[PDB]
Amino acid sequence: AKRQWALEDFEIGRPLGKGKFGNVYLAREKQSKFILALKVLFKAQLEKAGVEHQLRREVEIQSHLRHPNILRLYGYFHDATRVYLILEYAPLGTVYRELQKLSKFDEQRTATYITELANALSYCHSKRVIHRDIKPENLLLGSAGELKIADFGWSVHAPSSRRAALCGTLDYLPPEMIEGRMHDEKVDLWSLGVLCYEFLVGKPPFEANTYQETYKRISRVEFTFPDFVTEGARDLISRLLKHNPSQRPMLREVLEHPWITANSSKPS
Ligand SMILES: CN1CCN(C(=O)c2ccc(Nc3ncc4c(n3)-c3ccc(Cl)cc3C(c3c(F)cccc3F)=NC4)cc2)CC1
Repeated sequence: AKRQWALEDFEIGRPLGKGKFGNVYLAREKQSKFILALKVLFKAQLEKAGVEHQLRREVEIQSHLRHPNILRLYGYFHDATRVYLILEYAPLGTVYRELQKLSKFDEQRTATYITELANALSYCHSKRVIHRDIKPENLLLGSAGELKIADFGWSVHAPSSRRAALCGTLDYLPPEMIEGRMHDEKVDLWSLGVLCYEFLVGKPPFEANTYQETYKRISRVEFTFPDFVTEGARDLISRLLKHNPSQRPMLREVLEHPWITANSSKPS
C-alpha cells in the first residue's frame, strides 16, 4: 500500500524549462507544501521518438539510488497521455549555465565538484550502475551549491548548438567506445577527466572544427592545457584521460589525489 501519486496531489507553478518531450515545472505537494520539480512527458512524443525504453530503464535504476549528489526521483505516475516524474528541485540550476556565466571555474570549485562526482559515481558502481552521464548540462546545483547528477538527460535538448553526438556525445566519448572495444565502469573515469578539463578551461579537451578531427583527437588522446592550468590539475586530468581503461585510477585515488585534497576541503 505504497503511495499512489496523482496530479491532484500537486500545485503546479512556473515552468523551469522545456524538454524534448514535454516540460518541467516548479511544483508543491499540496498537503506538505514541499517544493519539487514536476517533469511532464507526453506519451505521444515518447512514442514518436522511440524513447519509452530509455525511460523505464532509468526510472527503474533511479527509483533505487539515494545519494546526496544524485538528483532524487521521489516517484512517478501516468495517465492515458502523460508520464509524470516527481524530481528533486535544484534551486541553483545547471552547472552548464553557471560555466557559461563564468567561462571557467577556479580550482576550489572544480576540485569540490570532482569530489562530489567521485563520491556519487563510487556509490553508483557499488550498485552496479555504470556509464553515468556527467556532462555539465546534466548536472544541477542544490541550495548549498552542491552538485547533483541529473536523471533523464536524453529528455532535455543539448546545449545551444555546441555538442555533437554519435553513440552518445562526441566530446565525452572514450576511446574504447570509438575503437569498438569492450567498455566497463572505467568509462566513468574518462568522463571525469573530460569534465575536470571542461570545468577548468571552459571547453572540452578534444574540441575541434570538424567532427572527424574530434574523433582522431580522442583516439590519439591529443589534448593540451592552457598555460594557467596548474600542475596538480594537469596530473589528475592526465591520469584520468588514459587511452587504456585499466590504467585509469580508482575513484578512491581521485578522492585522495593531492590536488583534490589541497583544493576540495569541504567535509564529506
Ligand atoms: C529564478 N530563476 C533562476 C534561473 N533559473 C534556472 O536557471 C533554474 C533552472 C532549473 C532549476 N532547477 C531544476 N531542478 C530540477 C530539475 C530541473 N531544474 C529541470 C528543469 C528543466 C528541465 Cl527541461 C529539466 C530539468 C531536469 C534535468 C533533467 F531531467 C535532465 C538533464 C538536465 C536537467 F536539468 N531536472 C529536474 C532551478 C533554476 C530559473 C529560475
